[PDB]
Amino acid sequence: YRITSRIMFEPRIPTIADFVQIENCNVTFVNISRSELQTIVPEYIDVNKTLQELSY
Amino acid sequence: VFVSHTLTKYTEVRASRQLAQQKVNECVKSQSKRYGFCGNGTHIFSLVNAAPEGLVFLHTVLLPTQYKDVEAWSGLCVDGINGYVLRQPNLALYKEGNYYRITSRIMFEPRIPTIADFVQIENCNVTFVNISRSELQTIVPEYIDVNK
Amino acid sequence: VFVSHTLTKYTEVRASRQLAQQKVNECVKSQSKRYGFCGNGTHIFSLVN
Amino acid sequence: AVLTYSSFGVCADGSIIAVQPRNVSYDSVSAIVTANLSIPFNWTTSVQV
Amino acid sequence: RILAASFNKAMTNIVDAFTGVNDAITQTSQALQTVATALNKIQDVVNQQG
Amino acid sequence: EYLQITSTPIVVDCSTYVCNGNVRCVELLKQYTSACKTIEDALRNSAMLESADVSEMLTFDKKAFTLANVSSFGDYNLSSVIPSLPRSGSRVAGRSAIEDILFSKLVTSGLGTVDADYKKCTKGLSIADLACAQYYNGIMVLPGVADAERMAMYTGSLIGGIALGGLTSAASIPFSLAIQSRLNYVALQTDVLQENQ
Ligand SMILES: *[C@@H]1O[C@H](CO)[C@@H](O[C@@H]2O[C@H](CO)[C@@H](O[C@@H]3O[C@H](CO[C@H]4O[C@H](CO)[C@@H](O)[C@H](O)[C@@H]4O)[C@@H](O)[C@H](O[C@H]4O[C@H](CO)[C@@H](O)[C@H](O)[C@@H]4O)[C@@H]3O)[C@H](O)[C@H]2NC(C)=O)[C@H](O)[C@H]1NC(C)=O
Ligand SMILES: *[C@@H]1O[C@H](CO)[C@@H](O[C@@H]2O[C@H](CO)[C@@H](O[C@@H]3O[C@H](CO[C@H]4O[C@H](CO)[C@@H](O)[C@H](O)[C@@H]4O)[C@@H](O)[C@H](O[C@H]4O[C@H](CO)[C@@H](O)[C@H](O)[C@@H]4O)[C@@H]3O)[C@H](O)[C@H]2NC(C)=O)[C@H](O)[C@H]1NC(C)=O
Ligand SMILES: *[C@@H]1O[C@H](CO)[C@@H](O[C@@H]2O[C@H](CO)[C@@H](O[C@@H]3O[C@H](CO[C@H]4O[C@H](CO)[C@@H](O)[C@H](O)[C@@H]4O)[C@@H](O)[C@H](O[C@H]4O[C@H](CO)[C@@H](O)[C@H](O)[C@@H]4O)[C@@H]3O)[C@H](O)[C@H]2NC(C)=O)[C@H](O)[C@H]1NC(C)=O
Ligand SMILES: *[C@@H]1O[C@H](CO)[C@@H](O[C@@H]2O[C@H](CO)[C@@H](O[C@@H]3O[C@H](CO[C@H]4O[C@H](CO)[C@@H](O)[C@H](O)[C@@H]4O)[C@@H](O)[C@H](O)[C@@H]3O)[C@H](O)[C@H]2NC(C)=O)[C@H](O)[C@H]1NC(C)=O
Ligand SMILES: *[C@@H]1O[C@H](CO)[C@@H](O[C@@H]2O[C@H](CO)[C@@H](O[C@@H]3O[C@H](CO[C@H]4O[C@H](CO)[C@@H](O)[C@H](O)[C@@H]4O)[C@@H](O)[C@H](O)[C@@H]3O)[C@H](O)[C@H]2NC(C)=O)[C@H](O)[C@H]1NC(C)=O
Ligand SMILES: *[C@@H]1O[C@H](CO)[C@@H](O[C@@H]2O[C@H](CO)[C@@H](O)[C@H](O)[C@H]2NC(C)=O)[C@H](O)[C@H]1NC(C)=O
Ligand SMILES: *[C@@H]1O[C@H](CO)[C@@H](O[C@@H]2O[C@H](CO)[C@@H](O)[C@H](O)[C@H]2NC(C)=O)[C@H](O)[C@H]1NC(C)=O
Ligand SMILES: *[C@@H]1O[C@H](CO)[C@@H](O[C@@H]2O[C@H](CO)[C@@H](O)[C@H](O)[C@H]2NC(C)=O)[C@H](O)[C@H]1NC(C)=O
Ligand SMILES: *[C@@H]1O[C@H](CO)[C@@H](O[C@@H]2O[C@H](CO)[C@@H](O)[C@H](O)[C@H]2NC(C)=O)[C@H](O)[C@H]1NC(C)=O
Repeated sequence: YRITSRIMFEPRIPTIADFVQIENCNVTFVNISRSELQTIVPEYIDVNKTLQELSY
Repeated sequence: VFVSHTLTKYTEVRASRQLAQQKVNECVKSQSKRYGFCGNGTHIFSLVNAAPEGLVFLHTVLLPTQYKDVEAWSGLCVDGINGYVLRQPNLALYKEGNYYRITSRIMFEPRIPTIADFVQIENCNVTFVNISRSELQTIVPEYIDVNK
Repeated sequence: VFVSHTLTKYTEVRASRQLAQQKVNECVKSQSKRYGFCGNGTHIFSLVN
Repeated sequence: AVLTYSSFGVCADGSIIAVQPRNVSYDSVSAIVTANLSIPFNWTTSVQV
Repeated sequence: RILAASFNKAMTNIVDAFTGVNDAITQTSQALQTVATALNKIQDVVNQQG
Repeated sequence: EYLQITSTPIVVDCSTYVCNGNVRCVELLKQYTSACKTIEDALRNSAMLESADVSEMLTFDKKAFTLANVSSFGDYNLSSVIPSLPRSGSRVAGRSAIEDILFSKLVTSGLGTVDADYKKCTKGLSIADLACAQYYNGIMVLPGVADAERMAMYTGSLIGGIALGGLTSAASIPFSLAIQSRLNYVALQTDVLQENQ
């Protein structure tokens, strides 16, 4: 996945700071689970679940 | 002859009257960024008072008096493969002492670099700052490598 | 009759002069995003002679 | 120049001189470069009529 | 603090320039030159009415 | 785009044009108390306001004027718009390679609106010129407000402003970086090689 400006084609790697969280979803949004969110945002790491496994 | 004088003056005053309404809407009620419309310099607020056959405006603007030099850098390059640029083009990354700070280019407003201040790009320019993820915390004090 | 012609010309030239001042401040000194003010399309810079 | 017309003006003693343009410092578009930059630091308030 | 102290100084000179007690010195600042330009424009409007 | 900013100002002496200098006629003209007052005031005041607001618009910047040079624009060939060198000294600017075209390729229609020379009219040796004949009727054309020298200083400063980049010590940036800065104002640029330049 990539992010671009609508005025000029400016490819950009999606960062977590490029998104704003809202209260509800839409049927047209990308339907994805948190473990796979790294495929959209390469720099994303689920520090919540990863620490659970590393506690063992 | 008298009608010609009055119609000529009405055309002149109507043009000036339309400009006055624009300045009341854009300089008095609102704050403008259109350069030179509400005086030269950076517009803050305006005041208006009555005057013979018209209005008088008092534009309040800011003018710079002193400048500060900063050793600015175009961007970052982490591990030689991850390039970053500032999220807003009106911001500038600079080095002071040993650490780094972000400031606006219009007003000197120092800011501590946060990871959200950057935008990731596919390549690295040769003028970018070389650093590794291990030392990236020297630039962004809140960065913690959760992999490492 | 001559004064009527000249005063009308000064009114026309004043309006065109004030538009020129706006284009010097917004198209030459600055970069504009007001569509169509500094030509059609995306403005970059302007020159004056 | 207490009074002015075209390229010439007059003084309070009546001496005729040429009117030079008002000296100002133009603004600039801060460049995105790895260079040594000057940024406005201290400010003053001006009122214009 | 500096912005307020600068604004009050400008407004005082504006009022003094409007009164015209020091007309021959107001040209020392182009900010005050706008007052001179405004006064000239008001005089023309007043005189040309009749 | 072309926009007019000034008009050649014309002032007329009401007494000379109507009475031809005849002493008896001048006394009859006094019965028309407000006739000459209206004509002279309208022409004189309009010309002074015109010259006042034109002179307000003409700013200058010595710092930016120095950068009006071909070496400041790189691949962008601005040779047709920068001012010409002062061929005969005693001045700081000159017309560009486009201003003289628009000022000469256009018709030299000097059919009356010429700010001709007045000092030769009263003491000249030859019969009066068409312009001096108008001066004898009280119609005198004042010199153009937009002086040729102030124009080149004004336009030269504005052209050089595009090369300023806010660098310390007034250093000039490569012009390829001035275009990149103005492109970033449109949309944040992510290209590194800048081949589009
Ligand atoms: C991401 O994930 C979500 C969650 O799974 C998906 O959202 C649902 O999408 C399904 C279809 O895939 C929708 O289900 C359809 O709803 C209809 C019933 O009415 C709905 O709406 C009313 C309110 O208006 C609700 O009260 C009611 O409970 C329902 O939700 C039916 O018409 C449809 O039946 C069709 O499918 C069934 C199989 O389920 C077939 O047997 C039928 O023949 C028929 O074709 C269907 O069930 C559901 O409404 C969506 N939910 C919401 C909350 O919007 C997203 O679609 C998915 N997105 C992507 C991009 O993959
Ligand atoms: C941030 O970090 C990056 C990555 O480390 C730096 O980028 C490299 O910087 C080095 C110099 O610091 C550059 O290397 C120089 O490149 C020149 C050309 O190399 C190309 O062409 C040759 C052809 O033979 C190829 O072999 C090569 O692969 C390249 O295609 C050379 O001219 C230079 O030679 C050096 O040594 C000789 C002999 O001593 C001297 O005469 C030269 O002057 C010179 O010192 C040299 O190898 C390199 O090109 C940069 N890019 C890359 C992709 O490697 C940044 O500079 C650094 N920036 C900051 C601000 O810290
Ligand atoms: C918007 O409009 C504002 C004003 O409303 C303009 O601001 C002025 O810009 C001018 C031009 O740069 C500034 O003038 C500079 O001031 C400096 C300090 O003045 C000293 O000298 C004067 C005269 O001797 C004394 O009265 C005063 O006390 C100071 O001692 C000078 O450093 C500048 O250069 C002068 O000196 C050098 C050295 O000799 C010469 O080479 C220069 O030619 C020149 O003589 C210069 O005079 C002025 O200070 C600004 N402020 C004000 C409040 O007027 C903006 O330029 C304009 N901005 C835009 C973006 O349009
Ligand atoms: C992205 O990286 C680019 C390089 O890949 C950067 O461009 C370089 O920017 C520097 C600093 O401004 C320029 O260095 C100056 O150049 C001139 C000489 O330039 C002329 O000659 C060179 C070849 O010698 C030629 O490439 C240029 O086009 C010019 O014709 C000197 O006067 C200065 O001393 C100084 O060294 C580089 O020239 C320039 N490189 C190139 C290839 O243009 C670019 O700035 C980076 N972008 C960002 C946004 O950071
Ligand atoms: C930027 O644009 C400039 C304006 O177009 C370019 O200048 C032109 O460059 C060409 C190619 O060098 C010149 O054409 C050649 O001129 C000579 C004769 O030149 C002399 O006579 C002409 C009479 O027309 C006169 O205009 C010149 O000033 C010279 O005195 C011939 O040998 C060739 O046949 C050929 O036509 C243009 O004459 C020249 N124009 C000007 C006004 O200088 C400039 O080269 C461009 N810059 C860059 C960096 O590309
Ligand atoms: C953390 O670590 C590794 C490298 O140490 C990164 O690389 C691999 O990434 C894929 C996902 O594309 C994982 O499935 C691999 O298991 C990773 N390799 C290893 C050795 O862990 C990885 O992207 C980084 N992030 C995560 C969440 O593992
Ligand atoms: C910004 O400029 C103002 C105005 O000069 C400075 O305030 C003056 O500072 C001097 C030196 O400390 C004092 O003597 C004056 O009394 C102050 N007031 C005025 C009205 O001049 C202020 O210090 C400057 N600020 C910075 C951060 O440099
Ligand atoms: C505007 O500034 C320029 C210099 O940047 C002045 O030009 C010359 O400056 C010197 C030093 O003051 C004078 O002695 C010369 O006579 C000036 N020459 C010319 C041709 O003007 C310019 O005069 C300044 N004008 C004003 C109104 O301040
Ligand atoms: C552009 O800049 C160059 C370099 O300063 C100017 O060329 C100089 O011109 C002066 C006369 O004005 C000569 O005495 C120098 O010898 C020239 N420099 C060189 C390196 O030969 C050039 O005149 C400037 N352009 C304009 C239009 O003024």
